[PDB]
This record gives sequence, C-alpha cells and structure tokens, in this order.
Amino acid sequence: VGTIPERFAAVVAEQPEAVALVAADGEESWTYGELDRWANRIAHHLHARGVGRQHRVALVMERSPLLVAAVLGTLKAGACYVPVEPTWPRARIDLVLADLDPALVIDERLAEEDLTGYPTRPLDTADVGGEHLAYLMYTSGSTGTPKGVEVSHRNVLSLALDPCWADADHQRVLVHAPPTFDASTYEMWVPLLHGGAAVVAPPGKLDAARLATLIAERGVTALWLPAGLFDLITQHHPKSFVQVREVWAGGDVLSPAAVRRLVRDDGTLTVVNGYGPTETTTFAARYRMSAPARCKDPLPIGEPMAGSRLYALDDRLRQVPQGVIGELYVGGDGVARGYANHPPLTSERFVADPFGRPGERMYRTGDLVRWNHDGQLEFLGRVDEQVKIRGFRVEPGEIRAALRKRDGVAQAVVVPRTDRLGERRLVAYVVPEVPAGADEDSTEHVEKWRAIYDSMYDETATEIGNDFTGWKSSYTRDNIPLSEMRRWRDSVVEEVRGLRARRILEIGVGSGLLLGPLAPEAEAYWGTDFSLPVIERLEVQVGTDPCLKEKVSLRCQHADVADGLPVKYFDTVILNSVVQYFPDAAYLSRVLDVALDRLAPGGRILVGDVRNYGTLREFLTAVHHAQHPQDSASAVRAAVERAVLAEKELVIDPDFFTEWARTRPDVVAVDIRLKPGADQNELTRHRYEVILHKQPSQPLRLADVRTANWGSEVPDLSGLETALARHGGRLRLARIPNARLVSEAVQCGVPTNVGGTPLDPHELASWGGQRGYSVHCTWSAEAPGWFEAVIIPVDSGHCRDGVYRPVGPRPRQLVNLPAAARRVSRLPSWLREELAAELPEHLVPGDIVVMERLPLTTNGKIDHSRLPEV
Amino acid sequence: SVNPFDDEDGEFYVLVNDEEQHSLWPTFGDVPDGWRIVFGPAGRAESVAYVEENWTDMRPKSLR
Ligand SMILES: CC(C)[C@H](N)C(=O)OP(=O)(O)O[C@@H]1O[C@@H](n2cnc3c(N)ncnc32)[C@H](O)[C@@H]1O
Ligand SMILES: Nc1ncnc2c1ncn2[C@@H]1O[C@H](CSCC[C@H](N)C(=O)O)[C@@H](O)[C@H]1O
Ligand SMILES: [Ca+2]
Ligand SMILES: [Ca+2]
Ligand SMILES: [Ca+2]
Ligand SMILES: [Cl-]
Ligand SMILES: [Cl-]
Ligand SMILES: [Cl-]
Repeated sequence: VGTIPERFAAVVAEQPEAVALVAADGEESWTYGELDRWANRIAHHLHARGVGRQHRVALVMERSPLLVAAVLGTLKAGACYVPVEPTWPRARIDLVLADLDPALVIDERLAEEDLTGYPTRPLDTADVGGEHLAYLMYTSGSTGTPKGVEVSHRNVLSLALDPCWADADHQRVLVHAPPTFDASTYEMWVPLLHGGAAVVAPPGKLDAARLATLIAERGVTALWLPAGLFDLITQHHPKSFVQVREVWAGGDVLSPAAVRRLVRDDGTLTVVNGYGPTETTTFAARYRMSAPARCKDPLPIGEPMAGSRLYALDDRLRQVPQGVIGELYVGGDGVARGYANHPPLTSERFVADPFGRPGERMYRTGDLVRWNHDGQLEFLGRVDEQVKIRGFRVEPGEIRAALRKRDGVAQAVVVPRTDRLGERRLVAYVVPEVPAGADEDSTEHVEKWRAIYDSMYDETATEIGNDFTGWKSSYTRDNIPLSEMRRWRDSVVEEVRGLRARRILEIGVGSGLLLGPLAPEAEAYWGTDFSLPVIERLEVQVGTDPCLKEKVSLRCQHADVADGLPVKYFDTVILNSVVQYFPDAAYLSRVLDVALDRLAPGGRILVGDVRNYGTLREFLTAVHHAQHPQDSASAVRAAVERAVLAEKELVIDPDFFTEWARTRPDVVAVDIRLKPGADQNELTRHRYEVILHKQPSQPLRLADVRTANWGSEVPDLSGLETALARHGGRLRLARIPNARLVSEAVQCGVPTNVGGTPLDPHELASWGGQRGYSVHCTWSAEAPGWFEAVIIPVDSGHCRDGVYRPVGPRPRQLVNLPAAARRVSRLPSWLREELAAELPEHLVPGDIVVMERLPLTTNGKIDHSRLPEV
Repeated sequence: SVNPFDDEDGEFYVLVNDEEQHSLWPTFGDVPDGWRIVFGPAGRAESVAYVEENWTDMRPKSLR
C-alpha cells in the first residue's frame, strides 16, 4: 500500500471502536469507524459536485473535527486538499484561489449541508498511487506572490511511517497548529495512522496559557510546539507537561535553557528538536533530548529522519568534511514534487541528487550547517535574507514588493530587529517617490506660507527698511543680535551697489529692508509680494516721501506669476531670503525663468540667503546635539532623519543652479559663493549667494583654473605664497576644511570628521587682501566639511563664472521636498493599513520608518549599520 | 561566495529526469546518474527561459 486512505483503512480494520478524534470541548469524540463513515459521506458529496482524481479542493475552514473529516473525504475522493486560512484578508484568499484555480471551494457552510442522504461505504474511484498529490501548502515567495508546495502521498507516508512513531507516545496528540502550516501534517497523520487520537484544539490564535490548559486537561501525550511558543509555555507553565511523553519543538532555533526545564534524569518526557522546511515534508532532521546532559549550548538539529538524506555541501556541490561549514541539501523520499505553476523556480530549488537514487531529486534549503565532533548536524544560521517571525517563515521581498507598488514610495528595505524584550520583529525602511513638476500639495504649501505671513504682517508702525522683526538661533532658541542682522543685510546691499544697479525688481519685497537703502539712488524699484498686508503698509510708507513715490512700484502677486511685470526692462532681479518659502524645485525653476524674462540684456538674477543642501545634515546634527546633549549617536541620526523629512523650508544644493543654467543658453555666467563675514551663526555658516548673468555680460572664466589640494599639495599659508608664485597669481585651493563648521561643532558638541588644519573663509580673504589678491570662497562638491577658494589678482570686476566646480556625476538629490512633508508623516500609518488589508498579520511590519535616501556602502550595496533605530 | 544555482554570470545545463522533471545544473559539476542534458551550455537567463517554454506540464509522468 502507498496512499493515506489505504493505510488509514488498515487502522479502522483493527480498531473501529477506538477513539480517533476528540473535540475542543472534550464532550464529543468520534471513533475510527465513525470518522471513516463520516469521511466517506463527504467523499460521496464531493463526487456529486464533480470532484474526481487529481483535482484540487480548497478548504477555507477553521481548525475543527469537520476539517479532519473533510481532508479524509478529499483524499478518499482521489483529490488533493488545500487548506486556506479564513482569517486571512480577502485579497490574500482571492490571490491563492486564483493561483490554485481549484475544482471546488468548501468553507464553513459544509457543516450546514445534510450528509445523511449519501451512503457510508467506500467510493472506490480510480486507483491512486504514491506520486499523486495529497496536499498543497503556501510558503512566502521572494518575488511577491506566494508559492504552493505540491506534496504527495508517499511524501506524507515517508514522514508519517518513520519507525520513531511506532509506540504509545502519540496516543493522544494535540492538534493546534494552523492547517496552512505543515506541522498540521504531523499532528493529523501520526496519530491517525497508528491508532492514536487527534485532540483538536479550538479555532484561532492560542497563547501559551491557553495551550497549557488544553495540554493538561485533555490528557495530551504528544505535542508539536514552535520554538518561541515552547519557550514561553515551558517558563510559565512547566506543570502542564506532567503526562506528556514526547514534545517535538522546532521551527526556529530551540532554546537549550527551555529544554532543561522539562527534561530530567528519569526521562519520562523526551523533547525532540525537529528541523525541516516545507519542501521536505515537515521533518528532515531530529535531535532527541532524553536526559539533561544532551542539552548543549549549540542545540544541534541532529541526525536524519528515516526517509530523509542530509548533505552538507560546499559551493562546488561536493560533500564537506567533518567540522567544516556547508549549505544543507535534503535528499530522500520526503522531497516534494515542486512549486505549483512555477517550473523554473522548481528546477532552480528542487535539483538533481548526485548521492541518492538515479531519478531522485535534492532540495536546496539555503541553511548553513556543519557536522560536529560527535557526528550530529548543527544549524549555523542562514545564507539568504529569509527569517522567521513568531513561528512563520517570512521572505522580506514579499514585504518589499507590496510596499513598492503603492503610490508615494520608490524603494524599500525590510529587516528584522531584536527588541528590548527579546522577541524578533520586522521594520520596513522606505523612501518616498519624487515626481517632477510639483504635486497637488504644492499650491496648498504656498497658501500656508501666505496665511502665516499675512497674520504676521497684518496689524502688529515705523520707518522704511530699518526694522528686523526678530530672528532666533536654531542652536540656543535666543534672538540673533541686530548688529549681526544689520551686517547680513548690508552685505546684500553692498553687492547690489557693487553691480551698479539702476532698474531693480525685488521678488518678495517684504517690509522693505532692501527697498529702503537701494530705491533712493535707483532709476526704478519694483517690488512683488504675495502678502497683501505688506504691500498696503509699504504703499502707505512710500506715499509719505515724494522722492521715491514716482520711482517705486508695489504689486501684490506670487513669485510664480509674471502677469503685468515689465519684459526685458530691469538690469537686476533680487531674490533675497525668499526662495526658501517655495514648495519644490520646479517652482524655483519657473520663478527663475520668469525673473530671466524681466532682465534686459546684460542684467543678472541675485539669489541671496540660499539654504545649502550639502550641509543640511551637519546643520541639523548640530542643532539636535545642542538641544539634546545626552542623546546617543544612534538617537541623533534617528532624530536628524526625521528633521530632514519634516523640514518645511526649501533647501537647494549648488549643483541645481549649474544644472538649471545649462539648459538656458542666455545665462553666460553662474557665480556661486559663500556668505562673507566673521559672524558665527547659522545664516553665515550654511547659506550662500548665487548670481546669474545674461548673454552680453562677458565673465571671467574661473572653471578651468589650475588647482591644488589643501592637505596634500600645500600644507600651510607659507606654502600658499610659494604656490601662488609658481602658478603666477591664478590658483584655486581645494579640500579646505571649513572652520565655520568646526566652530559650529565644538559649540554644539558634535564629533564631526575632517582632516587637519581648517581655515576661516573670511580670514583667508583678509590674508589674500594683504598680499594683493581677491579670494572667492565657495562650497566643495567633494565634501560638506570642505570648501574651495579661487585666488586671483585683485580687481573690481563683479562678473565671474565657474567659481563653484562640480566633481563627478552627482544629480542624485539637488533639492528637498517640503510640500510633501505632511504626506511623509502619514506614510507609516497609511502603509500599515494598506499591508494589513492585503497580507497576513505576521507579514505586516511593526514599525515603518521613512528616509530621504537609503544609506549605501562605498561599493554600491545597502549599508545596514547606518539605518536608524526606532 | 554565492550559491552555484543563483550564479547569474555562470554556465549551466538543463537536465531532465526519467519522469521528465527538469533540473537546472552547473556545467563544472559531476552530472548525476539518471539525468540527461537537453539544453547545452548556456547562461542562467537563457537556461531559465528554456525551462518555462519546455516544462509546461509539471506532472511526473502519471498520466502525462
Ligand atoms: C515543522 C517544521 C519546523 C516546519 N516545516 C518549518 O518551520 O519549515 P519552514 O518552511 O517554515 O522553514 C524552515 O524554518 C527553519 N527551521 C526549521 N526548523 C528549525 C530548527 N529546529 N532550527 C533552526 N531553524 C529551523 C529552516 O531554516 C527552514 O527554512
Ligand atoms: N511664493 C511666494 N511668492 C511671493 N512672495 C513670497 C512667497 N513666499 C514668501 N514670500 C514673501 O517673501 C518675504 C520673505 S521675507 C524677506 C524679505 C526681503 N526679501 C529681505 O531680504 O529682507 C515675505 O515678505 C513673504 O511675503
Ligand atoms: Ca517515542
Ligand atoms: Ca507557526
Ligand atoms: Ca558683499
Ligand atoms: Cl457526525
Ligand atoms: Cl496528482
Ligand atoms: Cl508651512
């Protein structure tokens, strides 16, 4: 005989009056005879509805006595039973049923069906053999969709007719594992094929305390228990295992301390460490703990089962010698037929066996193993990214795929983390999708800024351009001194006067800080601003003084909108400390194109007070460590990652302006430089000026000046005099550590990183001024901490190009996305809800952390150590 | 190192059983008894592409 019904028929022949099946209550119980007749009635009912040989029957049922009857009835009809968890989401249930496309779908309504009409004799049918399918069970798939393992009758009989089961230990077995999980194959067939009793535990999730009750009260002799759930029950309820003879514990690595609680020198209770994947039918290896001396700190998975054959193989498919690590391959009669509807994946994983019978195949587990000194097989982790969470086999790629196909998400990585309690769980790091040309929230982001500025400006009297409302330091939360704010303003005015401005347009005029000093000696001064309260204040202010009444114009409109502004009239457009309030890169690009149309030939756009994206992370680590000095290095990186994504102001890398200028042929010069002065604040440290000149300006080409590194080529300022002499005045000094950021770090308490011997950009300019040079300082594309300085013989020619030089292809992220900051905060909540409606609960990760970019290693692959903790 | 069955930049055969079950298999190895090579030396992508086209029916010669 070579089928499950044939072997089950042999049991009922001997013991028709013995108890086969027991309910969760304990009140009801069925004999082998009663169970056989009940199963036959189901087999006739299935035949009436069209179920024949080699058909698939989906059992969408809870764990019950009726389910045990149904699987027997399915097998008696020559069919293949496929358990489906009814507590799964409908998305997953419909996915499995679609992939399976079964002959019939039974559910809870089978209980309501009247089976008394059908006969209680055998159905006979066409003759079934060993290689016909008994069941299908679905494991987690790396691609995204789940993969059903096709298991045969002789595969089940290989497991079920191991000589180890030929005794009274499995007289009363607890059936509590889910039907979808293959431990259920052990729980059902071991007692049912040896004259034992299947004690069916009640439906749903059963905690350690609830199992401990049932084990004791039902008089359970044998058990399956997952390694995690074994550890809890054996800690809190060791008194439950008094009448238990055998406990098979596995799934994950088994705790040695957990076993020592149960096992004693008398050896009435034996614990078995059961190893095996689904593809080799439940158990492939076993290690018996009879006495406590056998419990080692390594906890070996042991020796093979009767039907199994274990091969520890190297990268060239040769058998590994003793005490050497190899990958485990499982041969023998337990090896499954393959994956349902995936022939290439089957040919990949179910491979040809060089050690077994000619035709036979060998399953590739992907588990690392080693034969120890004693000759027992040890488990030494895992090759690939597969991991087990609360007993369930999880492939992270299944999670990644479900996340990746949602709207606001580009990439994803999913990893396990061990919590403070000890239990393993998942965390998914995801990066949001960045669409070009703004979103629906872009206009809403501008309106929030307008509403903020209207409320500030409306109500809340003085002179024109001499008021600085009050700017606070991000480090201390105190006010920035007005002497520093005056110098900040005067540097911008000095630069406009230096360019010899006549017809000016200031976009985002404000209270008139630049309008006050510049408009009196200007031919024309136009000013746009989207807040109507300021325009109406300024229109009253300029109305009093008749000197600048005819000159000045004040329009209330957005920076994006060009409507009504003079075309090719102005010689300079000012965007001073306004760009930061724009929603995205496309908006900034559009306003610059608008500003370019305003300029007559020869003019320039002056973009002032631009937040540097290259040093945003070093700014935010400084602010955070200043406010929270007790926090650890991991807690800082976690907090900074949130701060970057939560930033409501627009922050631009200098490469944006060079990229912007290449498409525009009219733009002949791009002058990017650091802020001037010796003031120590966030404005001077992290902001910069950009000047963009139109076609007939004729600039100084400083892009192709001969360079020299600070660390390597020219050690000190004495060497600079020598280097400037050899190169003949024209030299640009690179890789200079920025002393402004070093001062920021020591004051805020940040460790930082750079080379030795930093220079202050202002001191370098003063140093150059003494020696007859003008030093033009700018950012380094090579590093945030570094900065470049172009040294030229002194002159008043305010028209330069290529002061900032890009290095390598780096358009990875030029600007941040403040308009999407609110959607980023909603993603962790929203994605949990989305995956909970699609996937099983164990596949839904505990926490979802958002990041602007995944930390990469130098070679290219993902850097797991940099990923922030929860 | 990487596993030989997932090598990508590697040379492969496609073996078949007496029961017409296909198996991917690397060319350096000692070919097992009771398997014959149907797809001569090739890359992994084209070896995988062969199995999709040619296996089709996954039943182990019971009726098939
Ligand atoms: C009834 C058995 C335990 C069940 N068939 C099962 O868990 O198989 P699954 O397909 O879910 O995956 C397996 O889990 C890991 N594993 C199983 N027993 C283990 C043990 N005793 N120490 C460590 N890992 C073990 C293996 O890496 C393998 O991939
Ligand atoms: N999208 C937008 N369109 C037009 N004006 C804007 C804007 N976002 C902000 N502003 C304006 O820009 C000003 C920023 S305050 C800076 C004022 C002035 N440029 C100076 O250098 O001192 C505010 O008055 C605000 O009303
Ligand atoms: Ca025993
Ligand atoms: Ca489980
Ligand atoms: Ca200046
Ligand atoms: Cl009944
Ligand atoms: Cl079949
Ligand atoms: Cl805002």
